[PDB]
Amino acid sequence: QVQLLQSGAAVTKPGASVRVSCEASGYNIRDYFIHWWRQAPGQGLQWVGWINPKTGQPNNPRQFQGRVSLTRHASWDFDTYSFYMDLKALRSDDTAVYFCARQRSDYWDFDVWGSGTQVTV
Amino acid sequence: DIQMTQSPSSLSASVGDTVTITCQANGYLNWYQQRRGKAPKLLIYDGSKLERGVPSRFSGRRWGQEYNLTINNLQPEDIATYFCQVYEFVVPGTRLDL
Amino acid sequence: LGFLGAAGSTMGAASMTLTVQARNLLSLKLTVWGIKQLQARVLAVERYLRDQQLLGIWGCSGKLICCTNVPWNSSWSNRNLSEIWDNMTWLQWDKEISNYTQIIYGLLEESQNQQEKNEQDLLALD
Amino acid sequence: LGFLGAAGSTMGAASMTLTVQARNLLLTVWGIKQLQARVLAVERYLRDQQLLGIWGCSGKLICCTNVPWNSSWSNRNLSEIWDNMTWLQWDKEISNYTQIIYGLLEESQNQQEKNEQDLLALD
Amino acid sequence: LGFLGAAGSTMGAASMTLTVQARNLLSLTVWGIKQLQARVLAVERYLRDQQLLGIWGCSGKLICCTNVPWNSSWSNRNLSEIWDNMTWLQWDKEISNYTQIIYGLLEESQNQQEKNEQDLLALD
Amino acid sequence: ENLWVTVYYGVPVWKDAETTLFCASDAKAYETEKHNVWATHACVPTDPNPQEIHLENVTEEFNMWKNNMVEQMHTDIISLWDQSLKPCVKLTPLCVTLQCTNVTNNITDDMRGELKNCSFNMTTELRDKKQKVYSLFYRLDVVQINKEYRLINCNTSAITQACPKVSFEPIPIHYCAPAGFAILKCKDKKFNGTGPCPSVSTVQCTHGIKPVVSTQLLLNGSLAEEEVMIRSENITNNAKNILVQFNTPVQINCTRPNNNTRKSIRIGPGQAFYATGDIIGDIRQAHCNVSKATWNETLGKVVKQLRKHFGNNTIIRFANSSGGDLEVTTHSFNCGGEFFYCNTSGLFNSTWISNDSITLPCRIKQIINMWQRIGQAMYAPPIQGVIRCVSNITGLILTRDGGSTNSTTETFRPGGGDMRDNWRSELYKYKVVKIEPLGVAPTRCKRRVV
Amino acid sequence: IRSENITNNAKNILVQFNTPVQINCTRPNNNTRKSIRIGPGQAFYATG
Amino acid sequence: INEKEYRLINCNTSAITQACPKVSFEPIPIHYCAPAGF
Amino acid sequence: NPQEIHLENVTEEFNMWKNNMVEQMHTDIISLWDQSLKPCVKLTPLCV
Ligand SMILES: *[C@@H]1O[C@H](CO)[C@@H](O[C@@H]2O[C@H](CO)[C@@H](O[C@@H]3O[C@H](CO[C@H]4O[C@H](CO[C@H]5O[C@H](CO)[C@@H](O)[C@H](O)[C@@H]5O)[C@@H](O)[C@H](O[C@H]5O[C@H](CO)[C@@H](O)[C@H](O)[C@@H]5O)[C@@H]4O)[C@@H](O)[C@H](O[C@H]4O[C@H](CO)[C@@H](O)[C@H](O)[C@@H]4O)[C@@H]3O)[C@H](O)[C@H]2NC(C)=O)[C@H](O)[C@H]1NC(C)=O
Ligand SMILES: *[C@@H]1O[C@H](CO)[C@@H](O[C@@H]2O[C@H](CO)[C@@H](O[C@@H]3O[C@H](CO[C@H]4O[C@H](CO)[C@@H](O)[C@H](O)[C@@H]4O)[C@@H](O)[C@H](O[C@H]4O[C@H](CO)[C@@H](O)[C@H](O)[C@@H]4O[C@H]4O[C@H](CO)[C@@H](O)[C@H](O)[C@@H]4O)[C@@H]3O)[C@H](O)[C@H]2NC(C)=O)[C@H](O)[C@H]1NC(C)=O
Ligand SMILES: *[C@@H]1O[C@H](CO)[C@@H](O[C@@H]2O[C@H](CO)[C@@H](O[C@@H]3O[C@H](CO[C@H]4O[C@H](CO)[C@@H](O)[C@H](O)[C@@H]4O)[C@@H](O)[C@H](O[C@H]4O[C@H](CO)[C@@H](O)[C@H](O)[C@@H]4O)[C@@H]3O)[C@H](O)[C@H]2NC(C)=O)[C@H](O)[C@H]1NC(C)=O
Ligand SMILES: *[C@@H]1O[C@H](CO)[C@@H](O[C@@H]2O[C@H](CO)[C@@H](O[C@@H]3O[C@H](CO)[C@@H](O)[C@H](O)[C@@H]3O)[C@H](O)[C@H]2NC(C)=O)[C@H](O)[C@H]1NC(C)=O
Ligand SMILES: *[C@@H]1O[C@H](CO)[C@@H](O[C@@H]2O[C@H](CO)[C@@H](O[C@@H]3O[C@H](CO)[C@@H](O)[C@H](O)[C@@H]3O)[C@H](O)[C@H]2NC(C)=O)[C@H](O)[C@H]1NC(C)=O
Ligand SMILES: *[C@@H]1O[C@H](CO)[C@@H](O[C@@H]2O[C@H](CO)[C@@H](O)[C@H](O)[C@H]2NC(C)=O)[C@H](O)[C@H]1NC(C)=O
Ligand SMILES: *[C@@H]1O[C@H](CO)[C@@H](O[C@@H]2O[C@H](CO)[C@@H](O)[C@H](O)[C@H]2NC(C)=O)[C@H](O)[C@H]1NC(C)=O
Ligand SMILES: *[C@@H]1O[C@H](CO)[C@@H](O[C@@H]2O[C@H](CO)[C@@H](O)[C@H](O)[C@H]2NC(C)=O)[C@H](O)[C@H]1NC(C)=O
Ligand SMILES: *[C@@H]1O[C@H](CO)[C@@H](O[C@@H]2O[C@H](CO)[C@@H](O)[C@H](O)[C@H]2NC(C)=O)[C@H](O)[C@H]1NC(C)=O
Ligand SMILES: *[C@@H]1O[C@H](CO)[C@@H](O[C@@H]2O[C@H](CO)[C@@H](O)[C@H](O)[C@H]2NC(C)=O)[C@H](O)[C@H]1NC(C)=O
Ligand SMILES: *[C@@H]1O[C@H](CO)[C@@H](O[C@@H]2O[C@H](CO)[C@@H](O)[C@H](O)[C@H]2NC(C)=O)[C@H](O)[C@H]1NC(C)=O
Ligand SMILES: *[C@@H]1O[C@H](CO)[C@@H](O[C@@H]2O[C@H](CO)[C@@H](O)[C@H](O)[C@H]2NC(C)=O)[C@H](O)[C@H]1NC(C)=O
Ligand SMILES: *[C@@H]1O[C@H](CO)[C@@H](O[C@@H]2O[C@H](CO)[C@@H](O)[C@H](O)[C@H]2NC(C)=O)[C@H](O)[C@H]1NC(C)=O
Ligand SMILES: *[C@@H]1O[C@H](CO)[C@@H](O[C@@H]2O[C@H](CO)[C@@H](O)[C@H](O)[C@H]2NC(C)=O)[C@H](O)[C@H]1NC(C)=O
Ligand SMILES: *[C@@H]1O[C@H](CO)[C@@H](O[C@@H]2O[C@H](CO)[C@@H](O)[C@H](O)[C@H]2NC(C)=O)[C@H](O)[C@H]1NC(C)=O
Ligand SMILES: *[C@@H]1O[C@H](CO)[C@@H](O)[C@H](O)[C@H]1NC(C)=O
Ligand SMILES: *[C@@H]1O[C@H](CO)[C@@H](O)[C@H](O)[C@H]1NC(C)=O
Ligand SMILES: *[C@@H]1O[C@H](CO)[C@@H](O)[C@H](O)[C@H]1NC(C)=O
Ligand SMILES: *[C@@H]1O[C@H](CO)[C@@H](O)[C@H](O)[C@H]1NC(C)=O
Repeated sequence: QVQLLQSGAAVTKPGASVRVSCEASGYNIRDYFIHWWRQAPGQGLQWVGWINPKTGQPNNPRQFQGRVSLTRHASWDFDTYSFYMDLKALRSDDTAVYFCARQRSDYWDFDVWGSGTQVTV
Repeated sequence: DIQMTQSPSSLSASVGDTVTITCQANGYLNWYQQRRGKAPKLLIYDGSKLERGVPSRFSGRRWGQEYNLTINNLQPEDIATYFCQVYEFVVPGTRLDL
Repeated sequence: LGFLGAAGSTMGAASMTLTVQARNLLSLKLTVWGIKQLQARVLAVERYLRDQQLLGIWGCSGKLICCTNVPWNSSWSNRNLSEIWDNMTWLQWDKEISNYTQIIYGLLEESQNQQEKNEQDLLALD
Repeated sequence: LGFLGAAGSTMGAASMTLTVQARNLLLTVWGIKQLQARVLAVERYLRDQQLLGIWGCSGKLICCTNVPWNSSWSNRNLSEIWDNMTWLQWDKEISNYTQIIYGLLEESQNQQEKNEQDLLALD
Repeated sequence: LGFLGAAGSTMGAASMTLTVQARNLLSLTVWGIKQLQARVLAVERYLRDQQLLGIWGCSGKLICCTNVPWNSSWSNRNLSEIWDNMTWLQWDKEISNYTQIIYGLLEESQNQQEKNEQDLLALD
Repeated sequence: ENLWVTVYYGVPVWKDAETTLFCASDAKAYETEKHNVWATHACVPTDPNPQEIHLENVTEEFNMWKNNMVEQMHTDIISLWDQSLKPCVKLTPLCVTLQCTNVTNNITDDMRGELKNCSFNMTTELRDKKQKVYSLFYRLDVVQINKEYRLINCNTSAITQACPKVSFEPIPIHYCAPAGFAILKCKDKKFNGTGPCPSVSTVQCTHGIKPVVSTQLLLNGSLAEEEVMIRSENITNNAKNILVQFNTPVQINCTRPNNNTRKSIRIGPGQAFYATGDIIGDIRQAHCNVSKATWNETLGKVVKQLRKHFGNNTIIRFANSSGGDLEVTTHSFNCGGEFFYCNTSGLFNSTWISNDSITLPCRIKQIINMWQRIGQAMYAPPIQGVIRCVSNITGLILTRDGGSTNSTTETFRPGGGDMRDNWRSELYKYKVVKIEPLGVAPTRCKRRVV
Repeated sequence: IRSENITNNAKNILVQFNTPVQINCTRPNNNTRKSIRIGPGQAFYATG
Repeated sequence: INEKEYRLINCNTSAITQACPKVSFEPIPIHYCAPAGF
Repeated sequence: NPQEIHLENVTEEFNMWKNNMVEQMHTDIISLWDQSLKPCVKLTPLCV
């Protein structure tokens, strides 16, 4: 099953750290970038970042610097992976759907996404 | 750099209408669609070819920075928001109505 | 002259270097470097030998220049032959006739060499 | 016009296909076997060409040696052979004598021909 | 009659065996590995000689006449003094420091030029 | 009168093609000692005259990041590494739990807890006996089991180590085309990684290239010929690594100031195991030095080049890495036969606007997982004595932060640690083609009638 | 019907059908599997 | 083992393996030949 | 029955101990010795 697993919705009081996650699926994870996206309700989708799972290496916009990080993990037999997004400073405008995506190509085709989750503050 | 714009707003078109939406951007363009409560879906990629499993009704065109997307014979199950995308920037969604 | 110096020459002028070009066409132990060298040596032989086979078919064996009598449809080129000899490199020429080479090879084999053998058989009757 | 189509015709008629027949002559376990196969093909090809070069018949599908043969090897009219036997059938008859023939080709005509050619060239 | 019997005779007499000597020029255990190396090497060397003959136009012959004069300094014997009394091996030793020169001469002084002349003849 | 097509041979023809590259090393000079990890026990010696010629009137297309010579290097180097790895002792006896303490010897106080002294009852030359032995370890190579510790990789594929005699010093390697194929090189000093090159030459073999391994900055590569170069497969794709090539060397000095000592034990017959000896003297951190001025001025030179791809007077900034696996979080290299990691973030603490030395802390881990691979692990042997290293920094592997607005205030970080792009910095200059001597053209002649 | 020699009872008789004969086969149990670690880095599997 | 316990003489040297019982060590003549062209 | 050929009027140097035929045998034999033993079971339990 090529589809990504997606963690459930959650709510916290403002200023809280928060974590969300996704999981590996039958495609070889090592060969593709993981991307995160977020969307405010009533608004167009916003890119959050990407991580190269082979190196554990995140890339984020200046806007989110020092607020978020991306991490990844894998089964000791390497048939699974986990991905996480951490935010250390919730604010009411951080309420958004959040989700994972796969960079299929160098044209950034995204033919798969996690269902996403709803983070609220 | 990124020059993206879009003009579709929303459309009221009737069922069975072939319809189109357009946008313009520097570089490669991918087209997507989304429905509330659901993940977005790829329709067109690399400025051209349809994503696999996209209905034959879907099509599009590229010239210069111009990009076109169309749906032949539009149907109510096809109502969705739509997008134009470049590696990071995304035009705000536009949508079908009827 | 160095190998491939002829690439700047006109096609007619390149003929002077054909011998030079031909000079290098041919030339645990389980350590991977040795394995790689072995494969390379075999491949080079295969390709070299293959060309020689074709020349023997064409009757042009033993020559860098040969003179077939086979006619060609003029449409294959847009230029007078003297124009061809001095207005292009052979690389350019290859592109000009890139889709006819299979045709040519079959013709060389049968239109002239198979037929000439038949003509020599007629002489062999005496 | 298929490969080996000459098997359906007399050996005299088989001459028409000789140009066809020559056309195709040229760390997993399979990779090892592949290598051996490639080498084998080269060896057989070269060995045959070597003989033709000795015989002076190189570069020709058909050649004309000056060596006479002892008719006892096959006492038939040439038309009685070429219009009847497949090349293979005739081959079976002449298979045994072939080493005789090869030695004759090498010396009775070609080694001495080359000597005579030089002698001619002296003048 | 035996292979390399010519080592016992003069260069002129050696001509008689040239065909003979030509006959055998071409014909996971480690021995199999070594065998493949031998097979490849033999082919490679055989072809190198053939390549030179093809350039020289000497292909298909054990004897090939050429148009190349040689500088007399390379040897100092009456022609009969070599052919009628020298083992070919001895002759190799005398010629051995000039062979590179000779090969270059063969390639172009006559063969590259002759091929051009052949085209010029066929031109008319 | 009508022309007839006829045969020619030895005509130059080029086709893009790929074949396996020849091994080569200069005069097999490695043969004087045994033995180099990549030269192995044998390679082909280089030609005494690796001649090249400029082609008259020729230009040629090149495609950096498309050439598969690089890919061959990727798997050839890996294969070589394993080839020397395979004939060695497994360390799986060392998965037994170890007791430890934070032993010191006049330790500086910024080194505290970086070393541990630990022990176990091992194995002995006879199955019926055990003995207690201890050795120093870097904290990085252990994890508390739940103080008691286990080697960090015991929940991963087995650790091995033997054959310390092999040299990990790089030796240049040259590659040569198979007969009937040829190496072409771009002669333009300013060439873009892709597209046609206005001047070309061809050569019997490539210039030698050392098997350098580093993860943030290129070391000991070729200098840019005239000016600092910046290249990307597509600059607007920020998933792509940004090549930076210096046109001058930058000296760097690196040391491991501690005197190092070594001991060995026998796990069983034939099973020697190297282990760290107790270290004599004051304990001090590994470090390196680079000039302040040189780093600054050459960084500004990079910026001047960088501006060529952006609107005038754009703001430019450098930054500390965004984190990830240690191999890219810090700069890493091997020197002296021992691995090093360092905090390079101080080098990136700058911003740029329109219009005498630095020292860096370092770390050592002896358990290594090569490249991105997780199927193998190895223990570096201890290196006796103080380590001294000197090298020239020749470039950077950089990445660019995504997003932002109005095409301004671009920022950068170290990244790109996949080894393939170290090799690309040297191989972008070359392509290989297939020679096809055969060809035809019309003639006024006909074969003679016979 | 083929054999090396039909009268030889040391030899197998081949039978080649000139038509297919369908067969369906199943393992009706719903199975699960457990990962096991034995050697370091050495997965092992066992039936759940 | 000490100055009695015993151990194989090579336990302080590289490990011992057993020859397989099924293959003879008897000499057999071996012949060699030239590669072609030699 | 290989065919020995006695040369007429020939002599040649045979410089013993410069021949590497011997050296090849030296390592050919050793290599075979290893190949025969590589399949064989290890005795390391006997260090008890
Ligand atoms: C990095 O990533 C970017 C992001 O995508 C990627 O994008 C390319 O960017 C480069 C340079 O910026 C482009 O190269 C040029 O693109 C021009 C636009 O191409 C299109 O327009 C064609 C018609 O153009 C004429 O008319 C228009 C106005 O109507 C006018 O703007 C133009 O200037 C021009 O006058 C059109 O034919 C073409 O589509 C055809 O061709 C493609 C095949 O390439 C095929 O798929 C289509 O179906 C169709 O048949 C297209 O829509 C173009 O004008 C320009 O042409 C000139 O320059 C080149 C050399 O620079 C000459 O060879 C040529 O004769 C002209 O002089 C040139 O091709 C490139 O096209 C972008 N990519 C795409 C997909 O469009 C970069 O490639 C990436 N770079 C790297 C290094 O990785
Ligand atoms: C960037 O590129 C530069 C330039 O190529 C490169 O610099 C050189 O790096 C190497 C590796 O770090 C350095 O090589 C070491 O140098 C020391 C000193 O050598 C000099 O002095 C000796 C006498 O001491 C002279 O004989 C010699 O010619 C030199 O002038 C050597 O001591 C090192 O060799 C030891 O290790 C070898 C195995 O790798 C052994 O074969 C050898 O016998 C030596 O071992 C001995 O000492 C050990 C303890 O110190 C001991 O444990 C052993 O048992 C044994 O007794 C080695 O060659 C070289 O000097 C650097 N050059 C300069 C200018 O500094 C960088 O390496 C490079 N960076 C990258 C990432 O590749
Ligand atoms: C790239 O560069 C950046 C900045 O230069 C680095 O980010 C900083 O890294 C340091 C060390 O990794 C961080 O500091 C450490 O934080 C730990 C916890 O801090 C939180 O909790 C404390 C109270 O416990 C609050 O005061 C503080 O605000 C935090 O909320 C501390 O536990 C650490 O202290 C311990 O270790 C230090 C030595 O390192 C000892 O001196 C102490 O006595 C104590 O034992 C320490 O302070 C710092 O917070 C990071 N910055 C940010 C913004 O997160 C990156 O690490 C670097 N990149 C990489 C890959 O390393
Ligand atoms: C090999 O096993 C080790 C543990 O023995 C694994 O490393 C540990 O992995 C977890 C998950 O990434 C880390 O957990 C984190 O720990 C901190 C502190 O306890 C806690 O704050 C976090 O919430 C989280 O649980 C743990 O720190 C890390 N240990 C170390 C030494 O880094 C490793 O993943 C294992 N490898 C395999 C292939 O499973
Ligand atoms: C990198 O260069 C730095 C200097 O830029 C070197 O640091 C210097 O190292 C020496 C040796 O550790 C220190 O010297 C000692 O200082 C004390 C007090 O001054 C004195 O008591 C000792 O006799 C001795 O001189 C020196 O202070 C230190 N400098 C600073 C700024 O800390 C370092 O050695 C260099 N590394 C390389 C590999 O050369
Ligand atoms: C995108 O498709 C639209 C139709 O959906 C095209 O619209 C025509 O565009 C041209 C140029 O602006 C006008 O001359 C026509 O009058 C437009 N038609 C209508 C219905 O308004 C447009 O040409 C398409 N673009 C591409 C590149 O093919
Ligand atoms: C030994 O070598 C000499 C010359 O090196 C050969 O001498 C010839 O012998 C024959 C018959 O005995 C005479 O007909 C010739 O006049 C001799 N001289 C020559 C040819 O120069 C002799 O044949 C060689 N022996 C063998 C067995 O080959
Ligand atoms: C060395 O072996 C001794 C036993 O000979 C181990 O000591 C026992 O260790 C376990 C685990 O800590 C305790 O349950 C026992 O009570 C200890 N015995 C005594 C006598 O204290 C020790 O663990 C061994 N060390 C190594 C590294 O395995
Ligand atoms: C460090 O870099 C410098 C400059 O690139 C190197 O010095 C050059 O060395 C080469 C070969 O020895 C000379 O041909 C150059 O002329 C030198 N440069 C100058 C400016 O004169 C130096 O060799 C490099 N370090 C090492 C260890 O190779
Ligand atoms: C690295 O360290 C070495 C020595 O610790 C430095 O080499 C000296 O450099 C100075 C400055 O040019 C010279 O005057 C000395 O003669 C050099 N020493 C020797 C023994 O040759 C080197 O400059 C340092 N590099 C950096 C970038 O700091
Ligand atoms: C590591 O710990 C061991 C014991 O746990 C220390 O071993 C002692 O070492 C000193 C000096 O080498 C000797 O005088 C003692 O006799 C040793 N004790 C035993 C029981 O063997 C060792 O010194 C420690 N090493 C470090 C660097 O702290
Ligand atoms: C790597 O470098 C960065 C700075 O370039 C270090 O960040 C420092 O963190 C320490 C401890 O939290 C503070 O004392 C410093 O003030 C920070 N630097 C600055 C400029 O503010 C980081 O800790 C370094 N990592 C290591 C392991 O040394
Ligand atoms: C590391 O330190 C040790 C000892 O602290 C040094 O060993 C000395 O070596 C010299 C010459 O080989 C001897 O004359 C001394 O007697 C040794 N010292 C002792 C205490 O025995 C060693 O040389 C140092 N490492 C380096 C690279 O210099
Ligand atoms: C094996 O089982 C399958 C299904 O269990 C049988 O497939 C049926 O085939 C017929 C003939 O086309 C269809 O009409 C049925 O609808 C199929 N069944 C199903 C459930 O799809 C098949 O015939 C069986 N074969 C044998 C030899 O028993
Ligand atoms: C094989 O076929 C048989 C019947 O043809 C299947 O058995 C039936 O099983 C169902 C439920 O298990 C019962 O309700 C029926 O009464 C059974 N049929 C008979 C004739 O007893 C069986 O499931 C098939 N198995 C497979 C693997 O195809
Ligand atoms: C081809 O001949 C035409 C005249 O027939 C002439 O105009 C042109 O220059 C010629 N080209 C060559 C290469 O001579
Ligand atoms: C088959 O043989 C007969 C005579 O033997 C002849 O009539 C016929 O042409 C042959 N067929 C072919 C295909 O050669
Ligand atoms: C060959 O001659 C024999 C009689 O000697 C005869 O039977 C056969 O028909 C002849 N073949 C030819 C083609 O005439
Ligand atoms: C060759 O000349 C030498 C003197 O140089 C002489 O002794 C011998 O008779 C000469 N041979 C010929 C055939 O004249």
